[PDB]
Amino acid sequence: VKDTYTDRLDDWNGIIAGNQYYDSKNDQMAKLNQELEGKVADSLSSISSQADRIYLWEKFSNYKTSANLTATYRKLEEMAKQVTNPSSRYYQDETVVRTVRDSMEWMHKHVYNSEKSIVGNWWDYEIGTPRAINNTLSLMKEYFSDEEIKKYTDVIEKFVPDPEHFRKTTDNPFKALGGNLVDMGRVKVIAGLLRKDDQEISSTIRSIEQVFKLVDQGEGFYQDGSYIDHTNVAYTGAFGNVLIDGLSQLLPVIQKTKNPIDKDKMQTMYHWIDKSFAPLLVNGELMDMSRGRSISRANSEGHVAAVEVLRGIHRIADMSEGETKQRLQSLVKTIVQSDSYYDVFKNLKTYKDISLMQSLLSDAGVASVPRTSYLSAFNKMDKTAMYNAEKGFGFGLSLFSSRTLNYEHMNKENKRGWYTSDGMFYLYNGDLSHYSDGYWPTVNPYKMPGTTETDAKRADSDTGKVLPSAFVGTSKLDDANATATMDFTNWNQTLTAHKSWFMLKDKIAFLGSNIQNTSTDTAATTIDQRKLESSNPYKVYVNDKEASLTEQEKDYPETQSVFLESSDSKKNIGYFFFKKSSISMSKALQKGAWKDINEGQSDKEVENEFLTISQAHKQNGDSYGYMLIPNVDRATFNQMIKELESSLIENNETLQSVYDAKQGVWGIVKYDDSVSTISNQFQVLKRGVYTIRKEGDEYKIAYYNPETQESAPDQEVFKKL
Ligand SMILES: CC(=O)N[C@@H]1[C@@H](O[C@@H]2O[C@H](C(=O)O)[C@@H](O[C@@H]3O[C@H](CO)[C@@H](O)[C@H](O[C@@H]4O[C@H](C(=O)O)[C@@H](O[C@@H]5O[C@H](CO)[C@@H](O)[C@H](O[C@@H]6O[C@H](C(=O)O)[C@H](O)[C@H](O)[C@H]6O)[C@H]5NC(C)=O)[C@H](O)[C@H]4O)[C@H]3NC(C)=O)[C@H](O)[C@H]2O)[C@H](O)[C@@H](CO)O[C@H]1O
Repeated sequence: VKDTYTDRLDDWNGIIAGNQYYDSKNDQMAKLNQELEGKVADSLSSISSQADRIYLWEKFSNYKTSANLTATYRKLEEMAKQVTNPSSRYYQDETVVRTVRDSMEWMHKHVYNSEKSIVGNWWDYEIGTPRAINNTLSLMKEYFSDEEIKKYTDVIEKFVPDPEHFRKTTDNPFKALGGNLVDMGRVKVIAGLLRKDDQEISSTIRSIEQVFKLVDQGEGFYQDGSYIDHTNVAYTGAFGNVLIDGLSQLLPVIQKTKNPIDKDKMQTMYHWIDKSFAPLLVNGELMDMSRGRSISRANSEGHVAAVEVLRGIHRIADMSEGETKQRLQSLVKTIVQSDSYYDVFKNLKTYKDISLMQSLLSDAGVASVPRTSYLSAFNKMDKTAMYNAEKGFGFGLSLFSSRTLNYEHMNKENKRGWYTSDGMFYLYNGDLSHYSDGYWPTVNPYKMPGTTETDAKRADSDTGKVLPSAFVGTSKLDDANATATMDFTNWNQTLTAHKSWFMLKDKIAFLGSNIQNTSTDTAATTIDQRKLESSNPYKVYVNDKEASLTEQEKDYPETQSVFLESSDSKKNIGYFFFKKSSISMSKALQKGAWKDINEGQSDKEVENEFLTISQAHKQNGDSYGYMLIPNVDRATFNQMIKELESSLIENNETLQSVYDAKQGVWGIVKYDDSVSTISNQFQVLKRGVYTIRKEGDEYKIAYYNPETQESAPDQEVFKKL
């Protein structure tokens, strides 16, 4: 017979497989089931047989590569899903049942058991493999005896005995937090259920509860929405995904155990969704600046990664109720519906998830209204996300400081993300596929957009660094206006620049001063490197005069503006140079392979066309200043830049400021404590970042000191003249 433990595992199966929700007449479900049918068949026809072999599958033979461990167990899990799916051609198949039971025994005797030691990555020994095993056993529990289950999970207890720590069999174990902490639950809570071990369950759950705390230091979610992981990396979009994705699968089960989690304790979850996740999603795309090294993975481009968060959010809404359930549903609905590029079902991998998404999209009772404008200053992870609902464009500012790592290159992934945080900017417009379709393996890693750098060669073997300066941060006035700055110094301290950004509702001014180079390499700022669509060509205008770009760089001296004109106004990009400047442009096909940036990816060649614009800085004390104006047609652009003829208030080594006359808003960055009189109306007195709005004879002030990470009383930083 059985019990409440199996009852929980039954619940878990419906969440992880959802065989009980399958419907052959359901288009989406049938498609996933067909995908699983093909996998099992491939696995079944390639599995080695006769006289105990040296590998189950030739592709994952080398048992010294921990990867081959969980990839092998995942193949049995797939078999477990189909074998328990009444609509599968493998339903209760004697061969498939024996193959799983045999493969478990073989692997246990020769590759993964209690007498072994972590060989390769610990993750596979404590997370990857134990999960695949728990799932396989949970699904086929009616084919395995309890003795066999215990026997097969003992090794999991060996490698992961402590619900609070990972790598417990090593010399350098670590306290499980965030995503890892959630993975700890999918490992020990399930194993606990399978082993009918209450202690394991309660302790692991008690341990999981730690995930609900907001932090003000270290890894985790901060009150400002930032999410830090791997000590000091902005990671909402990769580890955050795993956290929400995994937690949402677990909660329903945990909540039905002897130790359910208090409602109040789970409160923060909605804080993550609203403050941390939502702002990073633009037209179904999860901003790459928050995905760490995941960006180097071919099967995880922006829209795909976003579904990871969305399915988690949807699962949460589903266990919620009333308003909370309602608004979360609308949130998922509208995001999914705004995505005209990626089919959300391509990354919904269980029948329950597919089913939930179908009823949501078809339920007219659930409002799907375009999201309104917002600007999130994630100062605790040095990132800034901006979105204009009226004009429909998104903007992401990627930086780092003494508090954060610039880029993550680990496990051979993201070998060339060197400059992706050196003041790199992201523009999300009509082209929802911009940062997809092989953008990453084809983008020139030496000219990330918005970054100022020398052309020195870089080594793939390099790893991240924190920034010398702490003067990096964003002062947000409201949902449409904010100012940011970065006291920049390049990787080898040969170049510096005071880089500042002024987000003014429907445009962003880029200012750079104090540019210095002590090296022999050339210094230049990449104004942009935009990925083109062969289907939607741009007509390039320089100073409102058609220009023909070539692979070979062309120089445009005395350039006052550049305009990228598409047939779709929502894909237009204009650049107004406050002062006539010398720039270079070129359009060229850029080839590459994912393997180039991620050892474990395919070496198949990829290619994309890119339009590159940059400004060389040949002298010390150089600078740049331009306004980025997207989503307006040519005639409107040409008109807008005439009005903007005097928006630049200043741009030197101590003061940088842009003024929006239409809005009555000022963006200001001060590098010293001198008294700065602005537009003869007011005086700003402290080193820091400001965003001020004049409303009549009144002034709205948004002041931020990025070093101390504090604001300050109005009279300390601002003086009305
Ligand atoms: C050098 C060193 O050791 N430094 C240490 C540092 O160690 C590093 O730690 C991290 C870390 O995780 O913290 C390690 O990072 C991870 O490495 C693995 C291995 O390469 C990556 O794969 C992983 O990226 C994630 O990988 C998953 C995976 O492939 O398993 C992705 O998985 C999918 O996620 C789904 C969401 O729930 C899940 O459902 C799915 O499984 C199926 O689910 C079904 C269902 O329920 O829906 C179903 O039914 C099924 O039965 C079930 O199989 C799961 N599987 C698949 C195949 O897709 C995940 O989406 C992806 O993001 C990577 N993590 C990240 C975030 O990138 C790193 O390798 C270690 O070296 C320590 O962490 C650090 C401590 O602070 O100290 C350093 O010194």
